[PDB]
Amino acid sequence: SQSIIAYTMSLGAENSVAYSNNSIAIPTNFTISVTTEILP
Amino acid sequence: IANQFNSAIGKIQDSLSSTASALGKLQDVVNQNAQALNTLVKQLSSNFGAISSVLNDILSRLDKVEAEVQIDRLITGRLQSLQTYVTQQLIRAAEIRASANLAATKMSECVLGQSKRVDFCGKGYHLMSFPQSAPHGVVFLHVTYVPAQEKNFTTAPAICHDGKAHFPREGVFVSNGTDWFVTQRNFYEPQIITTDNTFVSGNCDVVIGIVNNTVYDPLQPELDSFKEELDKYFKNHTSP
Amino acid sequence: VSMTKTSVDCTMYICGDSTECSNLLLQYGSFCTQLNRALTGIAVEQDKNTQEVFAQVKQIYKTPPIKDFGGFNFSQILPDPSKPSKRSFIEDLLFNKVTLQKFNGLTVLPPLLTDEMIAQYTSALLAGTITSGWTFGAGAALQIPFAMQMAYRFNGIGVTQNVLYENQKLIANQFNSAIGKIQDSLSSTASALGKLQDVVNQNAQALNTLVKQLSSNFGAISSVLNDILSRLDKVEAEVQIDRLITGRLQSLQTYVTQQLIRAAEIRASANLAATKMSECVLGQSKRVDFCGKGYHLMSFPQSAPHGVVFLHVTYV
Amino acid sequence: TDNTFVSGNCDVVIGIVNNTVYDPLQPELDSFKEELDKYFKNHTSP
Ligand SMILES: *[C@@H]1O[C@H](CO)[C@@H](O[C@@H]2O[C@H](CO)[C@@H](O[C@H]3O[C@H](CO)[C@@H](O)[C@H](O)[C@@H]3O)[C@H](O)[C@H]2NC(C)=O)[C@H](O)[C@H]1NC(C)=O
Ligand SMILES: *[C@@H]1O[C@H](CO)[C@@H](O[C@@H]2O[C@H](CO)[C@@H](O[C@H]3O[C@H](CO)[C@@H](O)[C@H](O)[C@@H]3O)[C@H](O)[C@H]2NC(C)=O)[C@H](O)[C@H]1NC(C)=O
Ligand SMILES: *[C@@H]1O[C@H](CO)[C@@H](O[C@@H]2O[C@H](CO)[C@@H](O[C@H]3O[C@H](CO)[C@@H](O)[C@H](O)[C@@H]3O)[C@H](O)[C@H]2NC(C)=O)[C@H](O)[C@H]1NC(C)=O
Ligand SMILES: *[C@@H]1O[C@H](CO[C@@H]2O[C@@H](C)[C@@H](O)[C@@H](O)[C@@H]2O)[C@@H](O[C@@H]2O[C@H](CO)[C@@H](O)[C@H](O)[C@H]2NC(C)=O)[C@H](O)[C@H]1NC(C)=O
Ligand SMILES: *[C@@H]1O[C@H](CO)[C@@H](O[C@@H]2O[C@H](CO)[C@@H](O)[C@H](O)[C@H]2NC(C)=O)[C@H](O)[C@H]1NC(C)=O
Ligand SMILES: *[C@@H]1O[C@H](CO)[C@@H](O[C@@H]2O[C@H](CO)[C@@H](O)[C@H](O)[C@H]2NC(C)=O)[C@H](O)[C@H]1NC(C)=O
Ligand SMILES: *[C@@H]1O[C@H](CO)[C@@H](O[C@@H]2O[C@H](CO)[C@@H](O)[C@H](O)[C@H]2NC(C)=O)[C@H](O)[C@H]1NC(C)=O
Ligand SMILES: *[C@@H]1O[C@H](CO)[C@@H](O)[C@H](O)[C@H]1NC(C)=O
Ligand SMILES: *[C@@H]1O[C@H](CO)[C@@H](O)[C@H](O)[C@H]1NC(C)=O
Ligand SMILES: *[C@@H]1O[C@H](CO)[C@@H](O)[C@H](O)[C@H]1NC(C)=O
Ligand SMILES: *[C@@H]1O[C@H](CO)[C@@H](O)[C@H](O)[C@H]1NC(C)=O
Repeated sequence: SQSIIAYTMSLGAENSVAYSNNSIAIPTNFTISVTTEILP
Repeated sequence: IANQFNSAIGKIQDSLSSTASALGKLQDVVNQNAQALNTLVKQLSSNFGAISSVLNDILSRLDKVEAEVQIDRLITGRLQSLQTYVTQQLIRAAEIRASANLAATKMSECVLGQSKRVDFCGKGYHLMSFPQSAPHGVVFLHVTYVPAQEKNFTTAPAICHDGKAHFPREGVFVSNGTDWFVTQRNFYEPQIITTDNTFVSGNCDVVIGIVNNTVYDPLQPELDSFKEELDKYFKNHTSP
Repeated sequence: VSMTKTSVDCTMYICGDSTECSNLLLQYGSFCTQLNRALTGIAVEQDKNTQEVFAQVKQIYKTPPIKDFGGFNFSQILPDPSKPSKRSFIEDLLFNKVTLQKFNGLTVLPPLLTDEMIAQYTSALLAGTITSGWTFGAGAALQIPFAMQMAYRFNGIGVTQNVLYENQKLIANQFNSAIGKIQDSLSSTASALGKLQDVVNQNAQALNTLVKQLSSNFGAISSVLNDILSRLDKVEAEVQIDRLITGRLQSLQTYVTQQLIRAAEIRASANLAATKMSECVLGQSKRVDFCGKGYHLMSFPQSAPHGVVFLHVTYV
Repeated sequence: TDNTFVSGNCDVVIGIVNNTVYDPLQPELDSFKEELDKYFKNHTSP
């Protein structure tokens, strides 16, 4: 019931920024994120 | 903040405890050094044209004057093999140094300091990072402030109170759609629009999109308190 | 940002329609497989490089239907939907001002990201840039009006934000005229694209040099293989043939070494371009002479054939 | 005194120059003193 699928690659989640000449989205909470990065 | 931070150090530990292949960037170095050494060993089997590839089997089958023709062969192709390898390794050495210069730069600007560079110390606003050893590598645990719960607000670039135009010292003017406030640029914590939160320049004809609201003065209730105090003492001093 | 990908069949380069040439090539062992690997290790790096330069956002941001950016007329650099390509006007110059074998086993297989996909990433980077300011580079895309984004920029260069609002009509006019000088300069000369036209000419001339070496004698009586196998006997024609195997294998090794050395410089270029994408587009760099000349306010990325082109916006 | 700030005496800073520094408290304390002064002059009449 598994098989190989082939597809055009999605660039990302598509989204529209809710812009107006008088509108702003000040953030009101945060998450401290710890992310790993690896270098030789 | 601490509970989130501790939970995030948890998540990294559980991630690398659970998954198979996050260190692929380091394993492909150790894999390439092994696989190139092995290829350099494989070439010891190549005839390169010779009757045999085993050097001693030539010397135990041919004499000093005719064996030299086969041996020159093996010397040619093995020397070609080593120059292939040493070129391939010198090229890697340039990639690994470029990687190590980036790692020193991240140690310097992310561990020994705080960086304003966007995502140079991982994808967020950089708070700090912790270095970790890994075999032939370094791993950075980058710690980052990331904005979460957004809310929309109306805003204006300036305020009018008495024909004069006001601007935030730090932060931005916001409204919930009833009342006007000033708040810092990265986290909603609104304040009453005082003359200590703001500064003034020019007049309301020039600023495109300016809006009207009262600008408060913390000297006003003080002075008002002096008034009531003074007016009482003048009412009082009518009596004697 | 990249060179072309390439694969060569080492056997079809050295030999071709001659089984006894392959029976001689096998006498030299693993080299041909190592060469093919080596160019695969370049080709994989080309899609990695292109994806690290352009894919710095995990969301496509569409530019809003109404263009009320306080007077900044981005329409020269925002995508035009009315055209068959979804390129911008300025990048449809870049796509033309740079200009551009299968018989010999050489294959020049396509990149992973197509030009219409790179156009979409540079669209989302620009569209986030003008609608969100920098916030999408750190967290969510958070809208703010463009004349307040520019006010923050001004604060960033240490200039007090009344200096924007008291001059907004002038500042947008200066900006809009300056996006004109870019347009017209790119319309005027090729000498601006030379950093790309060079790396395109150089990878082309490298393949073209590898092909012409097929005609070299290397001390064999002819480079035409069928001369050697028809006119001479099996045991002395083998001696004439090992000359061609040896010369042609050195030729391929020269091309592969040269391509690795080049690909090391293209990497360095891609890591710079990815760093300028993060620090100049997704932000406002404090670094002198990094995001162009002056004090940095913002930049706009464009696609070009195998490259990225930054419009750096600066206060002077 | 809201655009500037004060520290030490004028003998240590090589190349300092003299000028008046305005304080925005003063004319408000003054415009209160003249009003209060009037309150005193009027209040002499009862
Ligand atoms: C927008 O934000 C405003 C600030 O939070 C908010 O106004 C505030 O609303 C509270 C009630 O929720 C008022 O409470 C006081 O109201 C009178 C004042 O004389 C007293 O009778 C009450 O006991 C109480 O002290 C606040 O005074 C008021 N703040 C201001 C600055 O007026 C709005 O309601 C919010 N609007 C929206 C749409 O969210
Ligand atoms: C912001 O607040 C201001 C004060 O309430 C207000 O300014 C006032 O605007 C009106 C309309 O443009 C002007 O009306 C007068 O115009 C001329 C004289 O200038 C007369 O011939 C008219 O009969 C009328 O009296 C006011 O002069 C003007 N006052 C001030 C102090 O500027 C703004 O309109 C307000 N804007 C918003 C959007 O709230
Ligand atoms: C800047 O303003 C200063 C304050 O008014 C002023 O300092 C004053 O300078 C004079 C002359 O040097 C001093 O005069 C005294 O000098 C000696 C004693 O030290 C005596 O021989 C004199 O009779 C006299 O008493 C003032 O004492 C001095 N003020 C203070 C507080 O010491 C500067 O001269 C001004 N400079 C310029 C360039 O404007
Ligand atoms: C902030 O508001 C925008 C849109 O403006 C709002 O429009 C009404 C729905 C009402 O709430 C008004 O008071 C606001 O001014 C939001 O964008 C919309 O989001 C929905 C999903 O939630 C989406 O389906 C719509 O297409 C969006 N509309 C537009 C014009 O963009 C935005 O999500 C709000 N953001 C936050 C953080 O609250
Ligand atoms: C900010 O977000 C955090 C979580 O990221 C919120 O913390 C949670 O709060 C709820 C109750 O409101 C609890 O059920 C969760 O267990 C809490 N999580 C943690 C890690 O403590 C927090 O409430 C939010 N703060 C604001 C002001 O919105
Ligand atoms: C943005 O500026 C461009 C020009 O740089 C404007 O495009 C021109 O618009 C006029 C009127 O529609 C046309 O006659 C020209 O032929 C257009 N030129 C080009 C190159 O398209 C555009 O209209 C401006 N938009 C805004 C919102 O001001
Ligand atoms: C700042 O410099 C700009 C030009 O770079 C000046 O704007 C010009 O003003 C003259 C009239 O004085 C006009 O002829 C031009 O058409 C204007 N150009 C633009 C782009 O608007 C401006 O006057 C200067 N301002 C100050 C205060 O010196
Ligand atoms: C904001 O945009 C609306 C149209 O959407 C327009 O009517 C209004 O005048 C604009 N205001 C400013 C200050 O640009
Ligand atoms: C008047 O003021 C004095 C203090 O100055 C106080 O002792 C006195 O009781 C006051 N009397 C009245 C009638 O206010
Ligand atoms: C500045 O230079 C002049 C000489 O040209 C000198 O008289 C004066 O004392 C100097 N001022 C300072 C603050 O060094
Ligand atoms: C003078 O004082 C009386 C109260 O004694 C007050 O009603 C009046 O308004 C005052 N007039 C002025 C000019 O201050």
